[PDB]
Amino acid sequence: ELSGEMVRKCDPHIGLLHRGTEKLIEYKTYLQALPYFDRLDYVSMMCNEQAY
Amino acid sequence: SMMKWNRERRRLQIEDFEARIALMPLFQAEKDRRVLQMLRENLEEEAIIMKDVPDWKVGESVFHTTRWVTPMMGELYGLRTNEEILSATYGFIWYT
Amino acid sequence: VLKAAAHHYGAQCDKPNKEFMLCRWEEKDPRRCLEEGKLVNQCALDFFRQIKRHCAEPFTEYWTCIDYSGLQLFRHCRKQQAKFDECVLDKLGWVRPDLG
Amino acid sequence: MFMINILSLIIPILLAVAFLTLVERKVLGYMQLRKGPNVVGPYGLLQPIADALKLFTKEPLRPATSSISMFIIAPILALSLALTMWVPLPMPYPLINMNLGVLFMLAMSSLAVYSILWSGWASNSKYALIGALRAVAQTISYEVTLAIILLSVLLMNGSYTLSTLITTQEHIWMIFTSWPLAMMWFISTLAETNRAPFDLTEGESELVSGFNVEYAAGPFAMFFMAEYANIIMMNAFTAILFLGASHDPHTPELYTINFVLKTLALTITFLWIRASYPRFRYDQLMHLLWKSFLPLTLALCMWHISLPIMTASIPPQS
Amino acid sequence: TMYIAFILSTIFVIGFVGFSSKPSPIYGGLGLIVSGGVGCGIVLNFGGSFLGLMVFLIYLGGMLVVFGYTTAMATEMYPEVWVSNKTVFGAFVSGLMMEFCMVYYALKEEEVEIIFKFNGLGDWVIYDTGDSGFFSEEAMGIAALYSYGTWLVIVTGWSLLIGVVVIMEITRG
Amino acid sequence: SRGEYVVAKLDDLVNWARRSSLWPMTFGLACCAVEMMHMAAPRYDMDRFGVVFRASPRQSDVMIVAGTLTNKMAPALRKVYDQMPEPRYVVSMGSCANGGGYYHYSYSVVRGCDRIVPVDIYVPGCPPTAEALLYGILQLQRKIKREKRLRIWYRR
Amino acid sequence: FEEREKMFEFYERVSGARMHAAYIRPGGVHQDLPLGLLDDIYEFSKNFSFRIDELEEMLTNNRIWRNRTVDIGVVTAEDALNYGFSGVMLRGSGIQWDLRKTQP
Amino acid sequence: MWFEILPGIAVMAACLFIPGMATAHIHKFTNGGKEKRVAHFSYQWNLMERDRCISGVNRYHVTKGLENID
Amino acid sequence: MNIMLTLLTNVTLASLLVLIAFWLPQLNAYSEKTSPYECGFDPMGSARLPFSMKFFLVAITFLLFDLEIALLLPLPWASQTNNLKTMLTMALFLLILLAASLAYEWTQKGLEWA
Amino acid sequence: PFFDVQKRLGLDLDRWMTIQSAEQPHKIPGRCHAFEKEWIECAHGIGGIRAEKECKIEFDDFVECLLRQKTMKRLSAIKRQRDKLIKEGKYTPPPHHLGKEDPRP
Amino acid sequence: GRIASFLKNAWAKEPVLVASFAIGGLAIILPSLSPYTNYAIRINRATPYNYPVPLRDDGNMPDVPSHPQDPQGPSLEWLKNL
Amino acid sequence: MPLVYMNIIMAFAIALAGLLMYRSHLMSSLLCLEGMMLSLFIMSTLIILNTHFTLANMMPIILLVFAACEAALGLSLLVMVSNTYGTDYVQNLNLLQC
Ligand code: SF4
Repeated sequence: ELSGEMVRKCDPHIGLLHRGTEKLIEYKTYLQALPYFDRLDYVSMMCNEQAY
Repeated sequence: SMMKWNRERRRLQIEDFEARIALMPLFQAEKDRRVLQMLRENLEEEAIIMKDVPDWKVGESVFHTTRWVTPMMGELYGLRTNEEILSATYGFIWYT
Repeated sequence: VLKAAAHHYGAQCDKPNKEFMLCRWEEKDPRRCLEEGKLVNQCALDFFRQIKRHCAEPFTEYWTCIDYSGLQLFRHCRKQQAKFDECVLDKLGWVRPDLG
Repeated sequence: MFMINILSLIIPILLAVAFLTLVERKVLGYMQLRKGPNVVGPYGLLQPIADALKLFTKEPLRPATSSISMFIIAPILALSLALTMWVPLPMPYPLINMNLGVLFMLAMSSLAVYSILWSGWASNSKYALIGALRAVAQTISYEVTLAIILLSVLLMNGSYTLSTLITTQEHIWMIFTSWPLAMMWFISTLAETNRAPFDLTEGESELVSGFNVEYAAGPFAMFFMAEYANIIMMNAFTAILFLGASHDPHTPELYTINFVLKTLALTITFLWIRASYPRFRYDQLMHLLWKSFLPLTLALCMWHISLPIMTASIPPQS
Repeated sequence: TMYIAFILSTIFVIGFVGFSSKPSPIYGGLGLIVSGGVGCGIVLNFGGSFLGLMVFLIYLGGMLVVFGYTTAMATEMYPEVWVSNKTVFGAFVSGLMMEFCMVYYALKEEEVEIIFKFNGLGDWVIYDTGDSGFFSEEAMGIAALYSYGTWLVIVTGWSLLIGVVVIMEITRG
Repeated sequence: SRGEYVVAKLDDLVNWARRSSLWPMTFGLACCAVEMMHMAAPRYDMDRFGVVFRASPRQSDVMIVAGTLTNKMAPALRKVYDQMPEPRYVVSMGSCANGGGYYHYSYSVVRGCDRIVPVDIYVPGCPPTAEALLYGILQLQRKIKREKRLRIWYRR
Repeated sequence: FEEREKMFEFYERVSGARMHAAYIRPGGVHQDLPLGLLDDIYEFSKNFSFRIDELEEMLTNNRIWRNRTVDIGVVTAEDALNYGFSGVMLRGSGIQWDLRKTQP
Repeated sequence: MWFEILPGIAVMAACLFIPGMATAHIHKFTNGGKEKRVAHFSYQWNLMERDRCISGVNRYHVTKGLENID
Repeated sequence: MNIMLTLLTNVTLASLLVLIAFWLPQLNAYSEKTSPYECGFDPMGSARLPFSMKFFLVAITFLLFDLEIALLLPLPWASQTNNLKTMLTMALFLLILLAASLAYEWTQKGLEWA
Repeated sequence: PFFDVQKRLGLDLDRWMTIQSAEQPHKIPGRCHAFEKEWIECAHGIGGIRAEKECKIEFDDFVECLLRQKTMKRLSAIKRQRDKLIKEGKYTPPPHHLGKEDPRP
Repeated sequence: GRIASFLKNAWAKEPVLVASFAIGGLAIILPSLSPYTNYAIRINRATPYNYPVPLRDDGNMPDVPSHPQDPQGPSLEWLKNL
Repeated sequence: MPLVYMNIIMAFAIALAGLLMYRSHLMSSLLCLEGMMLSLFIMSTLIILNTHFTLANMMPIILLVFAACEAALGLSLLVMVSNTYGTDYVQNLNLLQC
């Protein structure tokens, strides 16, 4: 919501990239779920692997 | 540097103005002779053009004073060709 | 051509030109100074006649240079000006008027 | 013969704009460790032609919410004025010699703004309206400073005649006399053409495409051509005003070349600035132009009024 | 081309009708733009280069701030054009008809007296045959503002400063 | 005939301009958009081929679907595609945009952008390398080079 | 991004993928480092410092960049913790917390 | 490398050099091989008009020298 | 009349470019394509709704500043007078008043937005 | 209430632009300087009531100079009669009026 | 004391305004304290924009120069050496 | 008088009629005011140039200055009405009667 160019309200609408990773992981083994974390933060991949 | 150059330019402008002043009397003489000749030609052609019209005095002054009044553009080039009228009117303004 | 010889023309034809200007600026009527206007042209023609007889070629070089520039500047033809002044100072004895 | 002169001042300018697009792309690339267009033609020399043919063979779309008349008039005004602001430029001889060519340039720029305004307004889109309002704010910020700086630097010229600028700088560039005004004028020209650190009307990273977001194919090409033609023309104005060039009346080519090279250098610096700085916020643009330039422009206007009188160096009127 | 000034004046009247019919202020803006440019053309044709360029420049800058406001205050969900409302179109057509009638009456009938006496001859006639010399008489007269018109300068400057003050006082709530 | 030769030469001129000045829109959805940025990186330099990343869809010629096309995103992708003035092309980058990729059996993933927009070139990979995307774009230029649009018109 | 390209082939030379290496797996990594990889990483990291300094030359002291970033999006320390911020979003407000130091 | 930008700069240089040269050459062609005379002020325009009449051919560029007198 | 010729040529060239742009390419138009652009989603409100100016005072004062710039333009010719003292005093007076108006607007927080 | 403070204190605030016959920069005369001078010198000190009727010839000449209404009427009559004569072929414009003779310098 | 602190603070926080007031201040004071302002006035008077209309000689004008270039009258020799 | 004078006077009359005949917005009334000011400028300029009233060539500039001063006054009043009522409609100015 902009009053001129001043931001009165900022409402982030997300889910346009919601691919259901957490649900898809439940149907795959622990090894098969590892590549899913590479795609979570696709700018920092190997860090996501380390956390998993 | 700009001070020196501007002073020199002022001297050059003064010299050009002096040249214009020297040339001015001849131009004034030519201008007055040309204006008088054009007025005479207009009067002569008017004497023929409006001879039939009743009560039309030819060359009648429009002012009460018996003094020289510089003629307007329409009083000099009134019956000249359109090209000459356009020149003498808008030539300096339209020349770029 | 007039601008090239203007400085010498003003000095030599001063007397008849000034009389005509005084007439025009006192009569305030062009028809009362035609005779003085005629004497301006006669003296102007006589001024150029002397140039043609003593400084023909150097003067022709001078005004051709001036004619080239669109502003008809005097500072782009000082070399030709000196040639014209030198001949005129010798053959005719005229001296160009100073500044102002 | 005058029509031939008009064509020889318009068509070469359009070709220069077309190749300036390529020059900008290649300069940005080589300043970004890249290579500009290099496949289409030798060294990319055929890229502008491909771009033009693509744009003019591309389908133009007329927005459903757009006011057609203004939407079509805006691009025409932009290009026509961009091509007209070259008419009075002295290189070395101006096509049209005006006693007040400078004020003519100012008026022509002021009118060109309405192209962005109407294009934005008529586009009938939120981003286009934002772009138009940003253009309004931009012209509010620079116009006064632009005029004041131009007046101050022309106070040593003696008149608004553009041709006289060549004579005034016959011994020395006028930038050696007004380099603070030169810097401020350069920044004002950057802001005016909606250019580097002042690309707010278009705002690629903030407004998608700004006022021309709803323009496609031909009209978009016309706006781009008008923008780059204004860039080259303003850089030419900067060249003649401050970076004076020698003019031998018998060999005008000498001036023409020197002039062209200086204008090319200024355009290259425009691209250089485009690929070196982040974009301003137009609030900050207006604050800068109103609170750092304008006071200084007024002070330097006082100084350049007083200086010729106090030094007996008033330039000739004619 | 001997009636360029008359054509420009007719376009002046056309633009005045255009922004007098009251379309959307946006369209009134371009109406005033056309009128100002054509008036600059007329003044240029009469020898007023500086004056004509001055009206052109000022109104060009002034109508810009008006446009800014038209999009901020006078913004109608459906902005109206000269062919959008029968009232606006009626005013536009009436103005055009009035202008055309007066032009026809003035041209075909040489001497026309509506309120003043107008002569049908070209405007070139009234021009003077004098020589200004190495002068731009309009420019010199205008520049005489700082030498002759010191009082005018003082009053105008004071009015402009007081105008700034008045604007700030008005737009403060 | 002379008519076919002129049309064929005109068709080549039209095709050459379109294929050599392709303007993709800045439209990236997921992991594949990062590798798309590396095609514009100095090493590969898509701008070198005339491929310039315009922002507005109305000033673009190619839509490179780079990333997963979720159900929530599908109407947005179609409208942005529809606002592209013809001739427009779609290049599907990555297995996510090709047939759903890793998320093919997902409740909120469209099984390929082909179900939403017609696709001209399919670039395989997860993510395809910056050369693979560049190969697909250069393949698109060849596909445009084989477009006899005017030549068919002369024979309609 | 040219340096980002050089690091991408470090991913590719050790896993076979430029971005999604799937290299770090539960229990260690997938494959040992190929011979000569450590030397090439050293060569990259040797000259990468200048790249950062070139980046700072264009942004750190640029008055335009500072105008666009200084006093923009100010987050208080208390709000950052309550709103769940982490990483730079915490340490940018003065909060001294790094999960590599406190919980290595 | 960086000199690869030079061809485009040279093409633009030629395209910007054409206008100036063309204007100068056209001015010389239409003014008898001389610079086109400027008429910034009415005095210069009056000089131009007198020169046109003096020429007799209704062209100001052709100038009559001392040969015309007498 | 030469300036009129130049203006006519430029306008005709621009309009011819518009004509070629709108009549050379193959046109295929439908409702979705010509819809307003709002970054892929449908706009909420009309673009012809009021758009508040946070710098309105700046514009209203830019009016008077443009007036003062119009007043200052005749200065190059004004320096050619014999009354240089009076001319200089009046020019500096106008510039001082312009600076004073700017200062008053600045100190009273007029140049600030919102 | 015309409080004539200018005539009292001797100041000249606006009397320098009231007429075109006053001093002007570089002595650029007005187009009707002579007529206005005659009208002003005629009607100086005699009062407005007398000036309206007595110095009426001077004022009429001044107005004619300013607007040229009667001169334009005469020129229009001449033009109309010339056009009517040309339509009937009773007149032939002279060569110097037809652009056939070189105008004097 | 206070002036030095104010000026140092002024040029440390708002250096733009410090220069503008200094430049503006000089433009008002320097012209009065100059020997060339009178020369600037004389140059403007010297330039002959309009014709020097002659006056009728009554015989009692000793200094008025009835001549082309004889010594009487004003001289621009000062401008030549400027 | 020349026909250009007639056209300019007619333009002034049309602008005056427009200003006197409001429709909805206060912006259009200010437009008619500016149009009348422009017409007066053109009239005065033509009169001064035609009669070679050199010293009076500064009059149109002063007229323009006070014209845009009145325009700024109008713009400020316009913003206050919009701030107080939401629209610049001339019908909102209704509290003061008779
Ligand atoms: S194809 Fe692979 S890398 Fe590309 S967006 Fe889909 S999951 Fe990410």
